[PDB]
Amino acid sequence: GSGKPSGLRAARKLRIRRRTQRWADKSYKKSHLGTRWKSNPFRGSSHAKGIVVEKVAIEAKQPNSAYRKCVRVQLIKNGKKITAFVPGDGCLNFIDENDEVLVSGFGRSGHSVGDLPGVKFKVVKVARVSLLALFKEKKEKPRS
Amino acid sequence: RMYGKGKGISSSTLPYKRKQPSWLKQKPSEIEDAIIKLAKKGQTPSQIGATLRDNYGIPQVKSVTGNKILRILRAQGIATTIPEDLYFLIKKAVSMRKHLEKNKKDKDCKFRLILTESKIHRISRYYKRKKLLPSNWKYQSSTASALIA
Amino acid sequence: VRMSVLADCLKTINNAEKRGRRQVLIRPSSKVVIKFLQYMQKKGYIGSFEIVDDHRSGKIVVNLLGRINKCAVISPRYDVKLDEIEKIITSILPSRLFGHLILTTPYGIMDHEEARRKHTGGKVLGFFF
RNA sequence: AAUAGAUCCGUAACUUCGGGAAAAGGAUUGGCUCUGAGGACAUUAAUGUUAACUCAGAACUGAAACGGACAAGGGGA
RNA sequence: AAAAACCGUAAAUCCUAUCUUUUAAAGGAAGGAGAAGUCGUAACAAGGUUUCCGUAGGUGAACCUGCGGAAGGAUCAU
RNA sequence: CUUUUGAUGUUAGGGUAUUGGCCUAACAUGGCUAUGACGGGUAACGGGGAAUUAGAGUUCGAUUCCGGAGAGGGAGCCUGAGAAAUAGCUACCACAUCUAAGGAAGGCAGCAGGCGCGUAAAUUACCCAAUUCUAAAGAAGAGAGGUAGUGACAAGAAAUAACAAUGCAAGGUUUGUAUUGGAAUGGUGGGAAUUUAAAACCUUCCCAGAGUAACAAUUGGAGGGCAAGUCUGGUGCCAGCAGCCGCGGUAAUUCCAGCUCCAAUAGCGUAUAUUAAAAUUGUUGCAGUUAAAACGCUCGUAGUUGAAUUUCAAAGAAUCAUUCUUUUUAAAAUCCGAUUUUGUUACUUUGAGUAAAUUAGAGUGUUCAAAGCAAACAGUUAAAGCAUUGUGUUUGAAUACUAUAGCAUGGAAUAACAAAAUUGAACAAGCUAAAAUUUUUUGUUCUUAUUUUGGCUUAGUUACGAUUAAUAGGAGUAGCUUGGGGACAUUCGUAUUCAGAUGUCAGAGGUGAAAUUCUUAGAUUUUCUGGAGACGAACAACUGCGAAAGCAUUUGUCUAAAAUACUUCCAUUAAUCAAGAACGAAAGUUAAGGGAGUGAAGACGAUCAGAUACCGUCGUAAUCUUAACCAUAAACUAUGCCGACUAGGUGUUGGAUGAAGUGCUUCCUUCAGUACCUUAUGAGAAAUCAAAGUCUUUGGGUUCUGGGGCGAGUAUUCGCGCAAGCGAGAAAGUUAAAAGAAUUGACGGAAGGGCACCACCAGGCGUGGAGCUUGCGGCUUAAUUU
Repeated sequence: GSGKPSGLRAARKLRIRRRTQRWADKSYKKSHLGTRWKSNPFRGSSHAKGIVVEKVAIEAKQPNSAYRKCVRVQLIKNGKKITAFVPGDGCLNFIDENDEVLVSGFGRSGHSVGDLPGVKFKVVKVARVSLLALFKEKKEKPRS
Repeated sequence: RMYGKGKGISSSTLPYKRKQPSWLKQKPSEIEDAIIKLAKKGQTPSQIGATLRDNYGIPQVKSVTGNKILRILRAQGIATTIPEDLYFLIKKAVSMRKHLEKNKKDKDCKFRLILTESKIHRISRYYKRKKLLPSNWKYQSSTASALIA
Repeated sequence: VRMSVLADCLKTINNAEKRGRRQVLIRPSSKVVIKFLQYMQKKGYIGSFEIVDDHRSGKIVVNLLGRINKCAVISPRYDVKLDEIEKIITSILPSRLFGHLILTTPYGIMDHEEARRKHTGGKVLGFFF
């Protein structure tokens, strides 16, 4: 045998078995469990606007040694508190204590990225001014 | 094997010759008469064929007369209402139930009784799927003791 | 429980051929396996086989030419329309220059090529190459 | 002081599965005029004689009132 | 024509009950992560009492002990 | 679950445009459901379709078309052919406008537009010219619709040069390459033709109009994956980079910069989601001994799957040597030696209906292409065709798909179902009951009967009528068959222990030492007697039996099983199985009894730094029996069950067969168990495996289970339980490994060997004991340089 029914009239068992077993892998469970809307702060959105609460340095993992400059954001959709990493070298001091900031995922969906522990989001622009256009080169205007 | 293990291929294989053996000058009429008399004296068809082969020297009654022994037994109208195998299974179940009643600590006998009654139910389902056993026949375990008629 | 006699016959033939024993005994003969064998024979994959008839659904002894490299059954017997014959043969057969996929069709047992040539694909039986 | 009879409905936590329980909490109730159901007894499948109060339903009716007096649990955490 | 009554369609409000979702909380008890913290040495070697299972009791902790199992053993073996 | 309150049906009615529990009355108790009813969720309008696709598949579809629904939420209603209409009305709820305060008026999910919400989306523009609708129907309207505006949503085409000479490099006078220096051309500005409802855009024409053609291309990278620098400065575990592995502590190929290079290119990154990758959801097509994963075991219903057997065959024309086409050959009804149908379904073949858009696809130079459905041809202005002089001609807008279900249809194979015997037929003859025909009593009218045929009963005649008996299954029968299978009763043995007695006298137990403990009242020891509970050694095995757990004293009874033998019977009765059921070690629970030995707890004595442990003395529960629970074990061969096939040898258990050492025993063959060894051009990652093989040459049947690790067998709910707990069983968060097998090394309070006075043994001389010199540490060191 093979461990599975092979009858010409055994489609019901195969379909039921596949339907039940599909709940085993992480991907399908993650993408078909309604809990994700309740869990993730973005409610399935790719980006989110929020209000900066305060800046905070976060330790890197043990093999590394760095003080990553992140910020704590109160989202406008739900008022949820999240921590977002501020990319760039000197961009931390270029954001204010109560400025509005647009934030996106960190590139691994709900997973931490790199040596940064527990940070799943990165800011992309502050005071509707892009951090890339504000740090990589001042080709855009400075902070308003 | 239905229960347990072991293939146990022991059986009896009929000879290639399908006709009556040439030496046999016996006549089918007296063969059937003897089979009727022996069944009347009272024996199940299996042992009827057994004593027919052993004492009358007429192997494979189907060769001597062109049909089977239970078939002629029915055609005479004297065949029993419960088939051989079902009757023997019922008898064995009745005996082991009677033993269990006295010795209820015999878990092994309980297990074997369960197996025997499973066989009884399967066999009776088949026999009543055929028309040769009444549709309401059930074999409840209470009156089986006297069910042997 | 033997279920499919044809599956057992083809498995036994395949094993005997891999052993290269030049002669193989197939116990539970049937008309279906006989037709399958003589189709194999007509396509030249086996020699002259001979069925021995007891009164017990007799046996078959087939002469092997060491020339078939895989014969097998397909279970369950899927019903194949004429359209997807080409869909199934490129999945089963090693190549479309040789090899045969055996069908049972309203006009008898035949391979995919002549099933095409006379239309009316049917249920799938097996293959050999 | 608050209902409290009866009928119909509905009844939680907990539980030793027996209860809790009349839990809690709703509706109805008179009079009158009717309708339906529930038995017994003799004659040649059918016709007559005759009894009990008990339920159910419908109209109408009244200063919306009817367990009209009497009698008659307050519940819950 | 107003107006009224009665069946019917029936919005809406309130009471009660149940269900669903979200959420506060003294206290309790977990898990994960961090740091060079304290205490011991449980496992890996026969890990220094072979290890492990189920069950039961005990102890600061790893853990210990009883009963019955397994070798994934440290024995394929007079 | 539904069913008082219509649930299912009947009867009657009412109501409707019509049928209908649609509603009413009476009556009945029905209707749906593990093939998932009834509920719950959906960030669910359905479909035509979209993305991705080798084939399967997976995901999406608010959104051009079709169908549905709604107009803030409900309900009600008028007109009307058509509305439960909402730019119609009425009321309530929520909003909200004007008011002289009395009262009025509202519904952008129509087009614009505004606020709000947000990551997230355009002009309060023009016109009815095209498409089409309404009307009293050329002529009026239409935010339908069309046009333009905003528009890097997507999609297509396509600039940022090209060329000649020297100089340079390469080559036998050929390529690439810094100077010159003239051509070409758009972008752009202007005018126009044209287009258009008007305008704009496109196209076309004419003026201007490129050398640093300043008319300048960017985005992201340069350690690997992955194309491209160990170039130069800055920083120096900081800043930072980095999807992952990682880089960063003075040479940073990785950060920050410059140069250079790479990739894509008017586009290039980022985030989220989705598809392929993913054979990591596996029907095709996964894995389950050890990596995650075979239920403890068996029975068992639903489901899935199921031995063989009924008409085989023969003969003829045509391409290449074959291949391909045609005819008949049993039986019953149809046609005067001939005329013609002979289960059902699945399945398969053909058709019919297949809306378009989309898709595939035929044709067609939109300058190409995306497109679109058009178009093409002669014609400085006329031949020809046809019409009895004028009238252009030729066309294309195909075809396929449109479930799986439904309609029709050819069908031989494969599958099912039907019919088929303690009987069931058919035919012939006679008998009986109706029909057809004919004759016909008889005054707008009454008989009747005759002959043939469809049906009943009764003698006889048919080839009268039943497939094997599966190395499937079940039943049976036989053996001075087998077995530690089970239950009950019964018997024995020794040890231990208790009590009594017995003799003797200093110890006895125990440990690596010891101690706790017993002991002049006589311990330990010797011998005897009686009792008690337990257990059943040695025999005893890579042996037996059992579904597993498990089962070893004798005998008896009861009970079952298996194998073997069978020319015994039945004839598919079978395999595996969610639910469900029986059994289920030990421990544990309940209640009686038992209670020697051992002994979780506990108490001591030791060891140790500590020792609540290992060791020792004692010891409660338990262990045992009975009656109930519990339902779990590394319940393990970590390997589900049934079936087929594939190889030698050594055994061994139980039968059967044949022959021969001596009525007795061995050998041969064989069945069924049960192990082991070798072998694999078998498998596997390997260890290893005769199954874990016959698997990318993938399909015998079937059940269960698994999908990175931790969280976690946790939380919560339900069922079960006296309880302990058992069964079912998440999520958040966190994390780049965890895991399997094997190799080398290293290590081991692992085993076995070997060597050495930096080891020992025969030994001797010494140091450390004293005083002193000297080095180091340390002690306050402008410094006691290090």
